[PDB]
Amino acid sequence: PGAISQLVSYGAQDVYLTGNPQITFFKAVYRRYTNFAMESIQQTFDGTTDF
Amino acid sequence: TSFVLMLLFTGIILIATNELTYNRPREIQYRYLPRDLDSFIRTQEMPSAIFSSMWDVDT
Repeated sequence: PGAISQLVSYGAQDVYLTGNPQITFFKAVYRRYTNFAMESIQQTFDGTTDF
Repeated sequence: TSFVLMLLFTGIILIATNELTYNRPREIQYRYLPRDLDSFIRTQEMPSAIFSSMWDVDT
């Protein structure tokens, strides 16, 4: 009752957009990734740190 | 209808044996993806598959 008319009253001009769907916009896709971790680690200066 | 009946015996044997002329694809071979589409998969901007639509791929 609103959106339904937009779905049902299909034309020809929209075949390029939704005919033979290639992908589902809805289904979330993510990839599982490698294991890693981060740490902020201080490195030191070799030589005086000044002007 | 004896003569046509012997003709039917001939036809039944011949047709029952002769099926092996049309069939589905026979041998399955597995090849790695072309570099472009495989690299496209393993990055972002990858929507889910639909099982169809004959995706276009680079050459």
